[PDB]
Amino acid sequence: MPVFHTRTIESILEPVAQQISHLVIMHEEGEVDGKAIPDLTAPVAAVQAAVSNLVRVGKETVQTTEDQILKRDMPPAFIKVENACTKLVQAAQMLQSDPYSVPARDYLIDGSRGILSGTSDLLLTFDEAEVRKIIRVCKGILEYLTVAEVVTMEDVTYTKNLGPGMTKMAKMIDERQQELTHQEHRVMLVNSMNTVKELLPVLISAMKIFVIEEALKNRNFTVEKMSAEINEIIRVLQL
Amino acid sequence: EERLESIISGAALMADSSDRRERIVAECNAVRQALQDLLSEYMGNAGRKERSDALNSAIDKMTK
Repeated sequence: MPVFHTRTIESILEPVAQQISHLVIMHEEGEVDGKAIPDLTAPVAAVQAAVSNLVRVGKETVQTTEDQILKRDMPPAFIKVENACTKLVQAAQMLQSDPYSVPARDYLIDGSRGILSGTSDLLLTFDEAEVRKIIRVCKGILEYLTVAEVVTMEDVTYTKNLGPGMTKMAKMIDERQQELTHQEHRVMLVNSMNTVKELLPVLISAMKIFVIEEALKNRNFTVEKMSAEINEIIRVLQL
Repeated sequence: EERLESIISGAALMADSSDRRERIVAECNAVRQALQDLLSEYMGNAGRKERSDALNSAIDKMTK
């Protein structure tokens, strides 16, 4: 299957990753042998600024965020990114003192991979945060359903106060599946969600039909199935 | 009774009305860019497949 579970992550990291593949096969082929390498100090400066901005932005998010998992997981990525950046600098220097440096070939590759690796981690960590947001809403609706085995028409205002929530979720999943790169995963999200919204009316109706013992379980069942789907969503959201 | 539904509806169950994600992604693109240049410049414009690269880009323009 694909390597980057997101269409955005992949659009950014796939090229770099491949580009690094070109190089390895080249050095291995000797395509760059006895060749003088143009001054890379400027380009490496570029990357150094770029990485600096990213880290600055990351540092802000880690500060102003409410996600505790996020707070503990982003910082390492910054370190990785920054150290990688140091290998690139040295490499720039070793090729300035010796345009034909062969050893310098290693901190360039190691540096590049470091940046790519570090970035993906930052990106993966943030996505996980994004997922917890979707999971937050979901877990809500699940609780909100638990509050169904305690409802006269006096106490369907309940169905009215649910409408918006059910929409936020439907939006999150819809917009989420448009991003996943694992097609299977997408179908599961889409099917599950479809089932949840199809089963909504049936739930409201099962509750009116509450006006004996049979009407009760036809209700309890409906919340079971809706819960199963919503739980299925949460699971698939984490794969 | 009706506050229960709100006591949990407070767990982010409303409209959103109305940058960090785009910002992050932006900067990650910045890094991708600088890094990609740095490597296109080290290799130099030599050896690699650049024509099959152009065509592929033109081809999926008759599509994308």
